[PDB]
Amino acid sequence: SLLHTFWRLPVAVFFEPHEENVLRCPERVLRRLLEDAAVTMDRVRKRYLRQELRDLGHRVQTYCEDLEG
Amino acid sequence: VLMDRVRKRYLRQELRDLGHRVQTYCE
Amino acid sequence: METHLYSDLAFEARFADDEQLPLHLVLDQEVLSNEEAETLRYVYYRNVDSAGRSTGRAPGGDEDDAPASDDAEDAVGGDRAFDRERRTWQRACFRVLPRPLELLDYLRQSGLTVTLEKEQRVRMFYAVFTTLGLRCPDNRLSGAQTLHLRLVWPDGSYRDWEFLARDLLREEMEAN
Amino acid sequence: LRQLAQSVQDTIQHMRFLYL
Amino acid sequence: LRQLAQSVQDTIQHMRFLYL
Amino acid sequence: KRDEKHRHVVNVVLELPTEISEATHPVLATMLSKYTRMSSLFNDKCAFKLDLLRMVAVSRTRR
Amino acid sequence: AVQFVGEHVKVLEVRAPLDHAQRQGLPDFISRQHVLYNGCCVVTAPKTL
Amino acid sequence: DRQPLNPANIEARHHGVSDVPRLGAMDADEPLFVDDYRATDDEWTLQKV
Amino acid sequence: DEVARTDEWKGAGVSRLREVWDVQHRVRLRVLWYVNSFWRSRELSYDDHEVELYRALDAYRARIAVEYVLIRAVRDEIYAVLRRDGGALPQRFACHVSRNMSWRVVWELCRHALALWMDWADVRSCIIKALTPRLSRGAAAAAQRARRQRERSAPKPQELLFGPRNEPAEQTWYADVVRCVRAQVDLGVEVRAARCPRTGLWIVRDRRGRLRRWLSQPEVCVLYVTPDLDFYWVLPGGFAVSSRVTLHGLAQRALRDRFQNFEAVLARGMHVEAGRQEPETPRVSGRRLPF
Repeated sequence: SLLHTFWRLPVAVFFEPHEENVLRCPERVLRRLLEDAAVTMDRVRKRYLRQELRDLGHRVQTYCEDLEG
Repeated sequence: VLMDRVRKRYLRQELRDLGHRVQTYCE
Repeated sequence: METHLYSDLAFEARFADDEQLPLHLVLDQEVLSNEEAETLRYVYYRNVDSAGRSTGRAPGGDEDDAPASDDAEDAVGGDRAFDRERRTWQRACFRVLPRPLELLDYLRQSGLTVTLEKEQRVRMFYAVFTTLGLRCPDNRLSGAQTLHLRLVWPDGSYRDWEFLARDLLREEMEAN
Repeated sequence: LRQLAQSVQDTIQHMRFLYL
Repeated sequence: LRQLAQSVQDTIQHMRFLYL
Repeated sequence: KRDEKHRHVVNVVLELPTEISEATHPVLATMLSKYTRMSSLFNDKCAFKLDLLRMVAVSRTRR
Repeated sequence: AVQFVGEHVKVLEVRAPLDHAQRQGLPDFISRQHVLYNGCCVVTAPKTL
Repeated sequence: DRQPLNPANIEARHHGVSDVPRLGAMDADEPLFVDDYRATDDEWTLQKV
Repeated sequence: DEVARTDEWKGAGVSRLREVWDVQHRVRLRVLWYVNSFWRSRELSYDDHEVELYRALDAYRARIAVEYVLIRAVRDEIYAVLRRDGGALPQRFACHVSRNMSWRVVWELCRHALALWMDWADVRSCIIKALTPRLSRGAAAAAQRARRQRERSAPKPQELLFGPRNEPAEQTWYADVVRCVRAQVDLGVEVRAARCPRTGLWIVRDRRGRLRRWLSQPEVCVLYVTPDLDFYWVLPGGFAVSSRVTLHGLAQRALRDRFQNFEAVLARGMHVEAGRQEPETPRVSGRRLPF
């Protein structure tokens, strides 16, 4: 999990805004963010297709029933 | 999903035109 | 309205060449913005067959169907694909009426005989008039053809709408 | 006589509202 | 006489079958 | 035959207690005639429940 | 009265532009306005619902 | 939803007829169901008030 | 005295006028049917067979599907390169880090972010605006110019003494910014890119010149794409999935006509001379007189 850093000894910063800001959010903010990421997380079409097959299976019966007129 | 959108749109309007055809078929 | 007469005359003039029938269209606030309409430079159109991808390329396929090979030098087919795409588009005649109107009433202000089956009072905020031409290859026309439409502004951006030609001719062509 | 075509016209929008 | 109406209706349904 | 789907749309789908039979309820017969004409929507049975509830409401009016 | 049951509650969005006078400034100003359908204005929290 | 409801044919609702599919579609956002009593201007003003 | 065509065309009028739609139901526009058009007199025939409309629908499906399957190609390119290295991505972007910070949660946020980007892709995205200038003619010309330019031999002292002198400062990238805590992604980000003098890592900036500061925010994630169609995917900490975008699985002509940068024709308001300062657009007015 923890990164492998090339420079062994760590270094302070003057915290310029022209310097890119450095990951200042502590671990409770990351706990809140993992809670936010946890909380923020067809066949019916072919069913209707075959049901239209059933409707035309009724419709051929209506076709047979209407030829005597 | 866009193909499903245009497909259900065309199916809906085409069955509505079929109903308009068959309702004015029995005068 | 004034492009419609000229475009009818011009597509009657060039009908031996391309066999394109003219198609007069009007558009309103429901498609484009007024800021998009007040400075709209021009409109393009291209008729695409259901199987043929253009009318400017070769009819029986094209050599651009071989895939792009992620090449640095010639990016996508070189410039030959580019001026083939410049050939595949065509310009149409074009006018803009920015002040609002009603085409029943407005076409009654012009000398035409507005003879509609019922006066559906349709109102629009800005009426842009154009006329495209869709290409029947021979005299026979297929309904499954589609017609594209570019709208180009002076910044260089464009908007792309296309629709298949049967939807223009559902009750018009079956009436004949 | 002519009721059955109108009943078919009712059932197809019935199936439409079942579907869409 | 109702063969033509139901027949073009069934061909319309087969045209619907090419859409889904 | 017909009895298995009728006992579905009375007991399995509609969840009716069986002592409300047919002979105690005529508009139930007028509704099962059209309930059986469709095959979907048997998961949301509460729609069918409140449909027959509004039907027995509209039948039991003096007007 | 249950025979008029209606539907569930919907949140509709009205996208009407202005009249022609106020359209003369910012003519492409659309105006969105959210309304309720089949809903109830309430003054308290209903406990048993 | 995504397109506005300018086609007027997706606005219909009957009462007292046992319209079973619209009761199963009470959560369906796209079909609209109104009880065909269009509000006139003065009661629109009173409702807005 | 022959009647001129404008007179009986005026008195002819219109048979009917109706609206139509596009394919995606986004545009409604109205057609006009004059009775005096020669299309009425051309008596032309009409037919609509079902397999022809089916071929039309499949062609339209591919024409829609081109950029979406390009996005899918980018996504499983990311998946293949994270499977390739084993999952230990290095740093390419200049920003300091902290050791005493759990990277498991920003890894989970990266997974959720690439998920949300897959849900919220667009035809107008970062890579489409990246590769649209690649489709131009000048792109091929400058590609040849750079391929002879960078691959040029070391110069002899003769042209150092008498030959004319030689001259690629900063890059113009595009970016997607996916914000997981608000579930809002970003499609079009224009960004300037450069290299640090002290280290080879990248520095991103606004097109005005402001330093882009989203890399410090842990919940956000970003995707960078270059004009030469390279590929970076940076979670916070400057660590970057690095690859190239694959497009060999797409046809040339479909990508070429679906979207392409456009070269202009001369109309009213522009110079006949190329590259001159443009005057004001014509801008027909709904506020002034037409004159």
